[PDB]
Amino acid sequence: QLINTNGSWH
Amino acid sequence: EVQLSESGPSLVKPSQTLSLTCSVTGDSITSGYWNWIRKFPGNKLEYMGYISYSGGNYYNPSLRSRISITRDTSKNHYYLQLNSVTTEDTATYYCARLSDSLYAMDCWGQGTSVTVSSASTKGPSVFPLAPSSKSTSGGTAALGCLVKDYFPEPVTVSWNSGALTSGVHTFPAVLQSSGLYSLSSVVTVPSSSLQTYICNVNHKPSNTKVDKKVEPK
Amino acid sequence: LVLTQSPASLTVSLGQRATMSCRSSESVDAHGYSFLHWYQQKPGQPPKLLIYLASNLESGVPARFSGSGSRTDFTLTIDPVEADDAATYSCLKNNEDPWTFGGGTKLEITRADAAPTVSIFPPSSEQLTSGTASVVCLLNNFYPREAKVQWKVDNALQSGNSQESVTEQDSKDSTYSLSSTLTLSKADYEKHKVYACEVTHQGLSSPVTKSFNRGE
Repeated sequence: QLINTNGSWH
Repeated sequence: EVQLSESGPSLVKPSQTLSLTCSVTGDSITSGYWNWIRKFPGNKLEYMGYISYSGGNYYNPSLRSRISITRDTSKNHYYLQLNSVTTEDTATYYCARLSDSLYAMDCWGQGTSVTVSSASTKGPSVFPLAPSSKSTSGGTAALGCLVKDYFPEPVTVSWNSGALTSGVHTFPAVLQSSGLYSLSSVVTVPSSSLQTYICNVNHKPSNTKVDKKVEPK
Repeated sequence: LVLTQSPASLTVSLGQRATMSCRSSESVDAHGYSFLHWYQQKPGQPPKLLIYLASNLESGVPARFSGSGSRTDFTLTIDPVEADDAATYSCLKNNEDPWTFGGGTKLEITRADAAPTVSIFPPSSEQLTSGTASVVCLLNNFYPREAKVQWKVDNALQSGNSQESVTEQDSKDSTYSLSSTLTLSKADYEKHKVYACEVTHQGLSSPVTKSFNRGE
């Protein structure tokens, strides 16, 4: 349920 | 079972482009995160980057200037490109999947060795290490093969086409002062069996395959 | 200071407890998860995931491995240690940019001393024709790793003309194997008659000298 964008999870 | 196979050249000249391919067989690359990790000779692990399920990219800051990770969903493959390589880029490159559930990398490929150098490939000479009284102790005798003067890594050594595995010691290669690598592979066998012993030397970078029979002196 | 592993190297006996720590320097916690994972790396094999998210055991990994760290302090515990556990272990941080690996913890197994079986191999005739002689000395299945190998040619002790490499710690019996290669030109090889390999090791009462005579 978490996605990663540019190294950060959100 | 997710399966990751890596292919590509093992020798790249400096400043040129290194290109590797990772074929995945288990889940789609339209799901999860697909990363590239490399292993320096010092045993240190450096993370390079990934391509996401939607095609997004995240790269290590120290590689962001000359790295590129693309994909091909129809072939279910994703690719690694490294521009302007130097000798500091000589490492063992892995491709691995980062699971959405685990949030860590759980499935890896076996890795492929890449060497950055301007020297051309060169096949190895294979010399016998003949067993004798100076290699016998008790009821066991030592023999082997000297795989000398090859470039670049790696060289795989088996005994009797893989049938003989117990007591085999294939040493890590050493870099000689001439720029070529040299390694030795030995095996200890019962002295009463001096059975045919043949070492199988394979150097894929130069398409060289040598079978050398080691007979007693 | 981004990721510090401790200890750098570790030496534990079989059936005992090994404890390692990974220092984050800043929290890797987000959304109630600790984005720190423990990997085991063996020679000629890719890194293997042991613990994911600080404390969860990965499928197929024995219950001997456990993790429990939080915010900035993490710990990996191996209890009891097995012979197969001899490897390098790394912690991975992936909460935010940059994703980094720890320096690693090299774990070595301790066992009873094993004396090396010394062998020496004269250079082959095929190589002597080329114009180079390689003399190989073999130390087989010994512990501990520390050992001294000295080449004696005409009772003189060589220096700078030899190289050696050591195998990794064996997964079954926790032993080491070493090979020393003495490289000389064909001219230098034919200037001497006796080539000796002197071996000093903890498991040997006195140094063992394995030698041969050229031409015999």
